[PDB]
Amino acid sequence: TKLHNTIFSETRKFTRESFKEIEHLTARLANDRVARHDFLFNTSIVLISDYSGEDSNGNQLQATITIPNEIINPKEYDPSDYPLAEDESFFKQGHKYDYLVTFRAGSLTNTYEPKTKMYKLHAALDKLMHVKQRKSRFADLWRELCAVIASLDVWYQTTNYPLRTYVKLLFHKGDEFPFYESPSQDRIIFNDKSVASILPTFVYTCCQVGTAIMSGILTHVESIVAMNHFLHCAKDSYIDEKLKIKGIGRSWYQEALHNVCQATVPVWSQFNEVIGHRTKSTSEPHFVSSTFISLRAKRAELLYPEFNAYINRAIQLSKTQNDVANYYAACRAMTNDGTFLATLTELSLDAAVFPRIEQHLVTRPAVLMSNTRHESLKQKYTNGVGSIAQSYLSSFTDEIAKRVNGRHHDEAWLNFLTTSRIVMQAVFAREYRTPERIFKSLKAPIKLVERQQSDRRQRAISGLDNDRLFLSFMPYTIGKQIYELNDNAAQGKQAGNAFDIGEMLYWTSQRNVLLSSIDVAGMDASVTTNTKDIYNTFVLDVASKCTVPRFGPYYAKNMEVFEAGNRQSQVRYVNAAWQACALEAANSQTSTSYESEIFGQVKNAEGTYPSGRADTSTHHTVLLQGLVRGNELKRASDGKNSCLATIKILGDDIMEIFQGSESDTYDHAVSNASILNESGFATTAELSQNSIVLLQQLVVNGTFWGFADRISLWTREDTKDIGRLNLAMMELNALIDDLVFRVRRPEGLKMLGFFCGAICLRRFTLSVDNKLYDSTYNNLSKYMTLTKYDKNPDSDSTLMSLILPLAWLFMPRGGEYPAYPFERRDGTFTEDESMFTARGAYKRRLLYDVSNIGEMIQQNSMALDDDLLHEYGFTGALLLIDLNILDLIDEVKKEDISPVKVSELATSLEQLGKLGEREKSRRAASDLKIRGHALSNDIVYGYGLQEKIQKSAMATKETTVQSKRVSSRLHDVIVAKTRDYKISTIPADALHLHEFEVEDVTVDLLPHAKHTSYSSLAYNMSFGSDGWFAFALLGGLDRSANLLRLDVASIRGNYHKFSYDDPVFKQGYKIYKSDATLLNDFFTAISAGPKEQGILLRAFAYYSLYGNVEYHYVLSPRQLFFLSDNPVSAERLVRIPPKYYVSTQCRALYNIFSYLHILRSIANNRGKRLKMVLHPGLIAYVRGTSQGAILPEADN
Amino acid sequence: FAIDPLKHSKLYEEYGLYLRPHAPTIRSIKYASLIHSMLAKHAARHNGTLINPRMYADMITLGNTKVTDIVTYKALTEMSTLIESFRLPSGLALIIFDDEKYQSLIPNYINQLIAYTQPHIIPTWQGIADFSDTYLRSYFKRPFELTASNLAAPQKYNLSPMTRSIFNNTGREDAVIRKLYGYGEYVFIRYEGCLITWTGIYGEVTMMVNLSKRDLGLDVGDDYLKEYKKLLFYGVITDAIPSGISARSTIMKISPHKMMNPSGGALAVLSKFLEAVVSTNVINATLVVYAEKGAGKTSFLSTYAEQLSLASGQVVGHLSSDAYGRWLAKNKDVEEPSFAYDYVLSLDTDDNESYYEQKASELLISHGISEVAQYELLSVRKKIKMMDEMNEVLIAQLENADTHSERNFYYMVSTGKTTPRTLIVEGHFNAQDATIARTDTTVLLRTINDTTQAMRDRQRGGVVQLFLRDTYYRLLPALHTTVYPFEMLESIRRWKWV
Amino acid sequence: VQSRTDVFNEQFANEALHPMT
Amino acid sequence: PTVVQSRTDVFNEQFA
Ligand SMILES: Nc1nc2c(ncn2[C@@H]2O[C@H](COP(=O)(O)OP(=O)(O)OP(=O)(O)O)[C@@H](O)[C@H]2O)c(=O)[nH]1
Ligand SMILES: Nc1nc2c(ncn2[C@@H]2O[C@H](COP(=O)(O)OP(=O)(O)OP(=O)(O)O)[C@@H](O)[C@H]2O)c(=O)[nH]1
Repeated sequence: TKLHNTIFSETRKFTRESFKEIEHLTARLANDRVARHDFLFNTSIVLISDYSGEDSNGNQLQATITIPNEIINPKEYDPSDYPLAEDESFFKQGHKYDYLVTFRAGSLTNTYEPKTKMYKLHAALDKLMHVKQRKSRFADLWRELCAVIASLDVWYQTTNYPLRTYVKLLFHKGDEFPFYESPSQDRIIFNDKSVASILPTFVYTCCQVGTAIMSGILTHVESIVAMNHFLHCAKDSYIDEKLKIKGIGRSWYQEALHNVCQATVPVWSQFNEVIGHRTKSTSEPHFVSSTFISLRAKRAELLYPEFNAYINRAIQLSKTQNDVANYYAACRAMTNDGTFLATLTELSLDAAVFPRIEQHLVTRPAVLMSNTRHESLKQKYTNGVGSIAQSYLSSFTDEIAKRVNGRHHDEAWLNFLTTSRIVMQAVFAREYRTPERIFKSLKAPIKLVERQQSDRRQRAISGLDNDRLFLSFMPYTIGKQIYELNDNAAQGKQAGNAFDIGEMLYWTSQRNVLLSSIDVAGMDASVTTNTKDIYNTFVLDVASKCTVPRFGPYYAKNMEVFEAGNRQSQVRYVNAAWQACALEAANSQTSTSYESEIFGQVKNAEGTYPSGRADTSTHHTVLLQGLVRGNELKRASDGKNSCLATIKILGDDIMEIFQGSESDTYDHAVSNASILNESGFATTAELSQNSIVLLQQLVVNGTFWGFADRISLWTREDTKDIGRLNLAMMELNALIDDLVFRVRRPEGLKMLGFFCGAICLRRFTLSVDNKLYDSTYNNLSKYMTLTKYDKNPDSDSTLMSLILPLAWLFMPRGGEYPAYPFERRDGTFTEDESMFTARGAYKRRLLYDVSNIGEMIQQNSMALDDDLLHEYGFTGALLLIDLNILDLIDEVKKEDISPVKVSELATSLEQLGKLGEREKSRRAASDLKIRGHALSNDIVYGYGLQEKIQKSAMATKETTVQSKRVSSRLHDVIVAKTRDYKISTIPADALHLHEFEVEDVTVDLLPHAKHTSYSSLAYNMSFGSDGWFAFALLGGLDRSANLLRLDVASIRGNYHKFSYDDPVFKQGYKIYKSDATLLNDFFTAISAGPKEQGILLRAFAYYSLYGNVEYHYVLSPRQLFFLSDNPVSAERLVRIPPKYYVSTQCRALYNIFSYLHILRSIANNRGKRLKMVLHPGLIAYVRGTSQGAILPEADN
Repeated sequence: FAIDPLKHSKLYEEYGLYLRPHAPTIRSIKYASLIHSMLAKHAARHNGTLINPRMYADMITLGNTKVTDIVTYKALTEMSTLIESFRLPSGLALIIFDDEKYQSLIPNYINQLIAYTQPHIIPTWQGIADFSDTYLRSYFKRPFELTASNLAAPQKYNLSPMTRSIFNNTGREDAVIRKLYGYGEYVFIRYEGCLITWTGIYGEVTMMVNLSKRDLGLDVGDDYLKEYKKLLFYGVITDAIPSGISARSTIMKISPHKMMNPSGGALAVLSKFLEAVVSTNVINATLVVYAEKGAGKTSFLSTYAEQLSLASGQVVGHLSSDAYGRWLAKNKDVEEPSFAYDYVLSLDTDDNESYYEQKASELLISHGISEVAQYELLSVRKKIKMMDEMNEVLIAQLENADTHSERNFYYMVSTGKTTPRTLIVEGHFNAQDATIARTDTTVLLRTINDTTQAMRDRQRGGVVQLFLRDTYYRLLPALHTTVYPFEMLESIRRWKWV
Repeated sequence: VQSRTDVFNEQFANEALHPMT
Repeated sequence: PTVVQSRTDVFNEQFA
């Protein structure tokens, strides 16, 4: 004791003595809940009334800790906060509070008699504060608070910082915690009833603030201004004030960056490369400057006067453009605590899914032809937004009807019913050939599906129905055909690199550009019944040309028809497509129905249909490009010029880029604004010269401003938390990687992610049998430390807890995380690893590196050092991994790496599309199962989308305590492995022996090290930082490589690098080695493109001869964002002594050695060139195997 | 045929199709009745499904296939010998009527064969199949129309009871004709409905009614207003709208005719509202009905709430389409209006003046339109320019939620204490979907009227009525299910209560 | 005297195809 | 020298 006095705290290295100390102090916090109370709330802490220091840019700031009385002494629960209607059929129309209100946690009690109106209500509000407030990603909400504060102790080497006083002033009541969460009951259980009801969400808010200090956004002085705003924002309702302020508070950067005037920024080309830098003036146009007056008057009224005085400070004291970036990162973390927003779904139902009328009323088209029911068949607009929208979309009708004829729609629908056989044709013949089918789907209600999201209200999305989706299936099929005929929308696969934003880094660098970005997220309410009729005129004009003989239950037949100008019914030949599209438009019931435990069944108003599914994402995609591009044709008809360059319809955004004179670009950008008004949408574009705004990204002058408040480490939407360590530790590597370029100090995310896995993810519990219990504890204690529990006579098994050896976080096949320097026997330390280190099989080098390698090359020994690794606890950590006790991870869960994509329009269309491929790969897997070779479900192509459809549709409890049973079998394995155990080396580890000696020659930097030195490309890379200098050495990123992997990801759906351990290979080689004629049936089952069939069929011939030789590593695309993906980029940074060209012909392998060592050492790299030093046993291993066996992916 | 004519004949009796007595085409109706029996036995044998339907489709329809373990092919070989014994030179074409009630009665074992076959589709003109078709000519009798001039003994014309089936259009009771002129051998085709032809402003117009000709009290020469309310409930006009039907229309002709079938799409949405009326889970149950202005909806729906109250037993309220317009014309000034249901229902009488008719009357005089004759001379671009100026005064009420706003009015009436549980609300245009609420069922109601000829005739409102119709028409596509007045009465009859 | 054209439903249909410049 | 200082010095000399 204590953490801030530890040897690790001062040297930030792992010696033999300082690793055990930090391994002990985290074992005491992860276990005892007495030691955690005494860690956070300890009396030695001296409170801070007033504090002084520097803000994000270095200017000095003075703040004061002020906690309001209304949080400390809450009001008693007032039933008028959540009023009902007179008939008590729903919450009152106007009502202020959609979320918790701040009241004394004991003031809420239901004394009413059961099964009354008010009893059900107070049962739900009691369920609101006790249940909905529980969201935690890793461990108990208190263990997530220690991990944040424990890292701040170690980082700053003090216990005195302002964030720790809030923790003591708020959550310290008596000698126990005010509240705690019980996983059995899935609730928060209040000890002190006098505590405020909203504090359970301030445990998560102190975590997201404490994450912002370690992240390097906020300082300790800005931590006060941030936490005083949150405490201010909670009265009466905490989340209701954030949502009201959130826009006001973040929009000042436009004005602050106007006063900066000139700024020098990089210049990008089309091709994702930096071609130079440029000095531009950031002064905004007059029509932008006029909006700064209305915002000053608004920010003054609404904002907390201490936080408003911080914004007024960032507009003045900002000097260059980087200074504006550093304040906008802080002002964004002051308005957002990162938690997912939750209510009772019938409190938030009003303001979300309830339709609204805005601007102008849309009007009907003239009906040129109609059904005998007077249902419209073909129709046309007189003038208005309709005619503008059609003057564009009507040019695609005869191109689409060609493509809608080529499809087979009955076979298209079987592929939907099957992938989400002769059995299924009896179903389709019974269900869908009857006219009664149309009747069943009109009578069916529409359920209300909601999905939570951070810093925004709960969002209503539409799930997949069998009956309701069948009415709109035919318009969807016709509608999605435009995606191939246009550039106007991004449905493509997302790379995750800067390749994704690479097209808006080009236009922010261009000259004479006006940049419009509209937020369309709230549109689906603004759509009315008459607004959808702009899309129907597009579909009914395509369906009149399309001829499909049958789409059940519709036939092509001569139908009586009325026309305009003819007084009697005509007769036309009306095909089954334009019977099916005409009935979908004429019968429209939009309104969803949610069934509430309080009010029974609640039904929404008729207007608004949510945007979730692929079918109504095309409705919103086609309608917008129809209005915005069709307006461009209307201008040329008026004699006016058209300056619009491009349009991208993203999921929640519309991004227009105009280029021209300031007079033209404004007059055109205004008329596109009035045409979305005349169509009934109330929206305001953000017009900006040098900045363009989207979700989770901000691109300003060819740079990138990442939003780090949208990656929530400490909370989840699912609350699927279980005892699964492998899936959890993999989920943490996905988040930490996702913050690397959104954060100003990645060296702080490594210490914060270490105390998460040290405290939160540490302990693991298994259930031994009664007879084997004392035999297990005796064998494992030689390596792992354990805690025994009393034996219960009422059961046949006993629980016992296992706290992991701390080195398990760093081990290759277990959890794997960037290491701190360990200490060799020599006294020298291994290199401190960066966030750029490559996971996977590359992590086994840490064993040979601590061994060390430099002594192994000289002594010509391949023998690992068993004595040290046992002292740091690597042996017990590798033994734990060998036993396979921890929970397995599917290949399907791996398919979600959890980068958050830029456009969600492709997330929608991915659900219902590409059916013929997911069917053909379904035929293959079954027909192959019959032949005697069965494939695991995770490998088959369409199975990833099938599980997420069915599994989310179950309400069965997923909450079960995770306890693994040690039976006679596994206990038999424990005794074996734990006796003689010494770490197991494989022959392929000879590739892990190589060393780099630092030479005296400095290396030429790339010419774009200069262009990126003025205004930085991202928060983590600024001039001199670790992300900049690595970008100066290895220039990113390879365009023709990222185009190649997105052509492969366009079949399999996702890209994963080849490996001989990949379960796709393993089972593929079983077929190859036994029955070769089934490979064609195997390659369709997994839908490998013609390129991957070559990579496999070669590796089968290498794996037959040589076994498993490859040198494997994992670098995520989100991890390396601007940096290069191609190892050849390091060819110039290392010299190879010429005597290795004679013996070994593998040059491209020495580049992967050089590439991974340079990314790993960049924190320590001063710019000198290296020299490769190879082990004699490495050379002799490489020249007994062809290089193609080591690098099967690459083409030599 | 899809539905076996020999077993189900009462189904074909409706369309006017009676079976011949029992001849190379007559033996073919017995063969197809043996093929249906052989299928339904094989179908019910395995879970109600045919095991290899592509064989049955060709064996039956094309007749080109012969077949020769115990589950698989033992059923096909039983079918192969049955069809081989028929010795037909060609198969039997699978026949289906265009009718919607017909297609929904087809057995499931024929639906499995339809995907493999090219079914001959017989068009139905009024809903009665055309007797000029080939397959309806040989298998069924061919009707003969007796009229006033046509009527004589069966011996005059060539007629045999085994060929022609008499259709009595003469208006004299079938007992007379059968007994007096010697038709006692012939079988009369009986129609329970009526078909009328009215004179009209633009020409001749036809109307179908679900009332028998003795129930409906009308003959040739009788006026449109006589027996109006019977026609309003049960009538449908088969001519393109606008039809010329006005109050001075007279009957040119009457004939008995097949009763119409209520659309299964309307009875599906109407029975979605009757599941809310019954269910104890739902608190408030509202039905939103849209109609063109001048279609006679409040005359109908007021008597729909009577039939819905008597069958259910619950109390049913009715808000007329003008309930909000007339309420606001009073309470627009009062800063705390009374939303009590029985109060709104009092202002809802026809003698009150709506608010929108006051704002629209000022809008007309400002353009100088004092008379219906003047509004007819205006150009279309000129009318729509005036109507866009009503759309600006219509948004004012819907655009927000206030004490006087339209969203609030229907909110305080529907959520009141003393307001009935179930309501019926009438909207003018689709933009009120977000205002009059909150429902999973909303329909659009068509009647027998020319709504532009009704607002032209009434001498009270005059222009202001005709101008508001066209304004609302312009805002009201048919985007919701179309329901006729007799389909809402048939929807209650088919629903089973308690 | 009146025509099947003066009706609004119709005037509107035609307004739609010889739109009146 | 701190690493940043060395990095800055290296950068300046090449680009003088
Ligand atoms: N009496 C009392 N029990 C508590 C309190 N807070 C939590 N507990 C329960 O006491 C149990 C034992 O505490 P710990 O050994 O620290 O358990 P834990 O840290 O919650 O981790 P788990 O054992 O996995 O639940 C926990 O499972 C809690 O459910 C408290 O304030 N008072
Ligand atoms: N001249 C005149 N005709 C009326 C009057 N009241 C009803 N009618 C006629 O009766 C028909 C039915 O009127 P209503 O029952 O009020 O239904 P409506 O036509 O939709 O009228 P609203 O309910 O006001 O929309 C109309 O088409 C008129 O032709 C009236 O007071 N004066």
